[PDB]
Amino acid sequence: KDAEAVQKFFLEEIQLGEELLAQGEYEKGVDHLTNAIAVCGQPQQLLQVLQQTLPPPVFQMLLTKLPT
Amino acid sequence: MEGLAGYVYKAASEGKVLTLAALLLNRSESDIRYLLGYVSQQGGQRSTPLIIAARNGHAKVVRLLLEHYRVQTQQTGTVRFDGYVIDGATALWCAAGAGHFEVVKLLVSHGANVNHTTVTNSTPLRAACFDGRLDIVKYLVENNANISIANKYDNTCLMIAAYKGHTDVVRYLLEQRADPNAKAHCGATALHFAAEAGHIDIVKELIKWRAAIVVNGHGMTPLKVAAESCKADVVELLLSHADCDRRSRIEALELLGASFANDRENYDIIKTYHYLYLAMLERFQDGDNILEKEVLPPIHAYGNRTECRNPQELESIRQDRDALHMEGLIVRERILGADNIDVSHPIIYRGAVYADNMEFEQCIKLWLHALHLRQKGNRNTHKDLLRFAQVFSQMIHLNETVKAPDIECVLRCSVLEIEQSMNRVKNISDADVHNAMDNYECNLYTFLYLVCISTKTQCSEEDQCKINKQIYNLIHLDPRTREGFTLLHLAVNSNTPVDDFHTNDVCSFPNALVTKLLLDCGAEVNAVDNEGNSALHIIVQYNRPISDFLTLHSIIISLVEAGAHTDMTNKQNKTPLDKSTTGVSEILLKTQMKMSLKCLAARAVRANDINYQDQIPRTLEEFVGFH
Repeated sequence: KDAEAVQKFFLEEIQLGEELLAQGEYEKGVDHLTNAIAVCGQPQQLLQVLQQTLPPPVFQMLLTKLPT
Repeated sequence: MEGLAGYVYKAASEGKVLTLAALLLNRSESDIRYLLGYVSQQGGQRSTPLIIAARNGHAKVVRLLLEHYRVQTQQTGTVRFDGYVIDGATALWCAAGAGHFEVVKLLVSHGANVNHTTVTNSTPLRAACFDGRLDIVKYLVENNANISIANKYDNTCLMIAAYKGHTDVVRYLLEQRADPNAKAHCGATALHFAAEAGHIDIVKELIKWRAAIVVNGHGMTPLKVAAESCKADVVELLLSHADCDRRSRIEALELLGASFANDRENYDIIKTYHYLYLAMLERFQDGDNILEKEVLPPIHAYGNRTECRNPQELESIRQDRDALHMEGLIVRERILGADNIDVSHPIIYRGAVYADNMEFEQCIKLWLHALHLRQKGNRNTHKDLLRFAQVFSQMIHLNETVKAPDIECVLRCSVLEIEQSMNRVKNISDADVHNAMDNYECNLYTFLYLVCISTKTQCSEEDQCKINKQIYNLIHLDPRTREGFTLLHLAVNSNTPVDDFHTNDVCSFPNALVTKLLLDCGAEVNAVDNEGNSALHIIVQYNRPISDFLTLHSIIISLVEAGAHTDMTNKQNKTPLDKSTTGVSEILLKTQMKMSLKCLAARAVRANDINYQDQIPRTLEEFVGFH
């Protein structure tokens, strides 16, 4: 449930998120990042990195979407 | 581990910051610490993820590596750009070598070294100035880049920018109190490079900034450097420097006019005559201070023409274009000197056009002088000998004749060049050993082409004796190729490369005449290569036994009459009878083969695995060694 298989799964999820996020699909990117965070139950490292390396609007949406 | 690190490197090469936001996250501390600093070899280069990320100019991944991981920023690596491979590089050096300003700003703001050199001592400021961007150079200078730091070849920060023609960069460098009176190994003073590259703006900026108009190592001031390369604008700018006196002005005009006569890019013979005429007027403008031209011996290579002494003589060759070419050659050889590097190139070109208009006598006359000048400078003459082979073979192909002293002179030059190439190959450790070996093999092939052409001509007895003496002088050295082939081995080999340009018409290998000449001159007929094949092994291993049956017949007869063993064994322990790939060659060799009871006994010993080592006499220790 948390092995390398789902690790590669959400790796591909955030890869497509990066691709469509540079392409402009911010809703698709935030949905894919939600699917990526919804498998690893405590990604504090990504919780801090994506607060910094991400553009302010996309993570501003995503942080609000995380309680939902 | 290694596979995931390679994936990290692959994603960081494309700058996939989100991929590295998981491949290097949600892990422990020391498990990824090696991964961040793991060098990954790819595309024939070695680099860390930071180095390749800065090389591809991705600021997000570099910022994440410099902020969330605190990766050390003085890592070393390799360089793919700048035409070559430079090791000992730096992340900042790779970033500044392509113009990516933001990654340079991030690296300098988070702990990189502005003066971190390379194996060639190239500071990042030198890379940024070679790229040409001005803002990055301004920022790097403002962060104390030590603008006076040179490189391994002593090319300072200003000289590379002056050569590359970035006028803003040289203007800023001279604004920040650089060294305009710089030096290098060749003696260039940052204005020789600008004049050679023909950049008027950088020359103007350096002149305005109190440059040093001083002669370099090769005996050429920047004014004479500009006149050597037909740069009229650079000559005009440097000629109003108010310290050129009067001799150097007329010398510059004479050299510029001479260079315009036979330069491939800037060929203009009206300009040549008019610049020479302006120089002669400036010489003959004073009643009592006629700056009379230096007397020159009449070189036979230029039709025995002497340099013009008065404008009355120059007015008589304003329409003699084939004489104005010779006047340009004479003037630029008098001015540049016989020992200068850039004298042989026009002499070749004026030869080459004479080779184009079926006028090969003057082509040989010019090219031999160019070859002699390049030979007595310890330069590289591998291409000029190939040009000689091509022009000789084009002479032979068109039913023309080749003078035997010309072939003798070219053969002597080729023998000297092969000697110098052997010395260079045995002396160089690892710098250009592949290039030196390729040049050596090309020189050997050129010598074989020249020997074939000499056989295809008609030579006098003394000239033939001289040619054979030069061939024997080479053969006594026993030159070898990469595979160990001697001259005879290639001369009996159908796999010997022949260049497509004007040598396939004459020099066809294997050639019976070349083989007979080499065997008569004293070639080692029993010699073997690294594979162990003899000359007989190569010639029976042939694929045209009927098409040139006369050639194969004569080569096999000559090889067996010279005294080669007909049952020698190579490294695979094969006799030339078994190596014979065609029935005709095997039949002919078997007819030529004469049996020996010594050979039969040696073959019996080799087949029976008798312990003949330290038992039979020493000479028979060699005999049985190859049956």
